[PDB]
Amino acid sequence: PDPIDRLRRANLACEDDKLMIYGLPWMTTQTSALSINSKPIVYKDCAKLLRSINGSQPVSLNDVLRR
Amino acid sequence: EIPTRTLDTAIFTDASTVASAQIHLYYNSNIGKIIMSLNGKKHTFNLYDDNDIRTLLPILLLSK
Repeated sequence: PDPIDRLRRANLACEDDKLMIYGLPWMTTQTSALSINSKPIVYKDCAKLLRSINGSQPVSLNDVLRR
Repeated sequence: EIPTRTLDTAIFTDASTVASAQIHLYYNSNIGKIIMSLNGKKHTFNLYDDNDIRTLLPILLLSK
């Protein structure tokens, strides 16, 4: 079994300046993305970083793994 | 050796600091961890640890 397979719906979103992760398996609410030093990511320009599948569609982990 | 992936991505090196980086990563299925090489430093992510997952996923999801 691959523990990454239940993460395949994960996608990023910006809630104002907070970078969030949607689509996680066991989670009721979206949770914050963390920096490499384990802090919640807060970024005024959050929306300019988000990647898309050539439409407003957000990139999911499934999309990344199948590239 | 375990095969690697190479990604061009953006990494939040602090809560509000982002930097472009190329990383090499691999998945060790015996221990359930992803190991990442970033500018000569090794980072380990336990895929059973939700805190580690919340750190790994933005790195993968901002990748080209």
